[PDB]
Amino acid sequence: MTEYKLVVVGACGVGKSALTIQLIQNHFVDEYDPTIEDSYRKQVVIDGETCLLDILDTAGQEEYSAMRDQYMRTGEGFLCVFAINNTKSFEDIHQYREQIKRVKDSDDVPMVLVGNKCDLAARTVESRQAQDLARSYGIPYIETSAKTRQGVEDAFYTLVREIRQH
Amino acid sequence: SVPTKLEVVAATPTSLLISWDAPAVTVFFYVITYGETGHGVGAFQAFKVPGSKSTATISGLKPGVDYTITVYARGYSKQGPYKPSPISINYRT
Ligand SMILES: Nc1nc2c(ncn2[C@@H]2O[C@H](COP(=O)(O)OP(=O)(O)OP(O)(O)=S)[C@@H](O)[C@H]2O)c(=O)[nH]1
Ligand SMILES: [Mg+2]
Repeated sequence: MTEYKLVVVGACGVGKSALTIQLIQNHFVDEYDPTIEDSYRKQVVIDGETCLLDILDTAGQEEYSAMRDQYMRTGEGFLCVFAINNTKSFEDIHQYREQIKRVKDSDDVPMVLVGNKCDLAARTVESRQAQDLARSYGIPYIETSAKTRQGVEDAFYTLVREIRQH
Repeated sequence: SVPTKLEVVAATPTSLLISWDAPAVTVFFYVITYGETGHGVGAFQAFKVPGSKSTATISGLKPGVDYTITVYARGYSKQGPYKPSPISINYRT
């Protein structure tokens, strides 16, 4: 049975953990517990093909490249996550992508741009901006909320689809 | 609980310099969070600073708004993950 190694990266507090737990446990974690490192494994069926999701939920804004380089080398696919009420997290995406490209030595790494917390009223990053960014990278953009489950399955399963179509 | 004596030591209308006291044990990093007092789940911003720091600068605040500022500490011990309760203050109105 085929295994997919997915890594969820992005700045602090954007919802990387909430997204992953929502996918794995079908529950919203409303408590903020800054992550060190969390690994999850779950058997699912995607587009009729059965597979194992091996998901690494990383610490936001990792300070040490020796840590970061490990999971960027082993990951087959990357959810690059920002929060739509956090402009900084949006701009940070560029660095995460650059880092991944550098460790992989490639421009085409399976990746999905994820804008989380779409349930929030007061938004500071517009869809247009994120659509444009995604476009320029040549990857999908998925608006999500880990609170409501909007787009959660879409994000991860699309990432799997991108690895399959590499 | 575990970083103590969180305080604002310098302010501008858009920015804060905060300071705290490190605990006895080694810390991997601190996460600082800020949002408006009484914000709903997820309505905050967050960044990280190394465990060797005991201050941080928060930017892009709205002038004259009341904020809740929270500092979390994380690391590893032989007891396992070090996950102490955070400490918070409110500042500005
Ligand atoms: N309203 C709302 N709140 C959310 C959403 N996703 C996460 N949150 C909240 O935001 C906070 C941060 O979530 P979390 O998933 O821990 O961030 P993270 O990216 O894992 O953080 P880190 O581990 O890198 S420091 C939590 O309080 C969580 O409940 C969302 O879609 N909507
Ligand atoms: Mg987390």
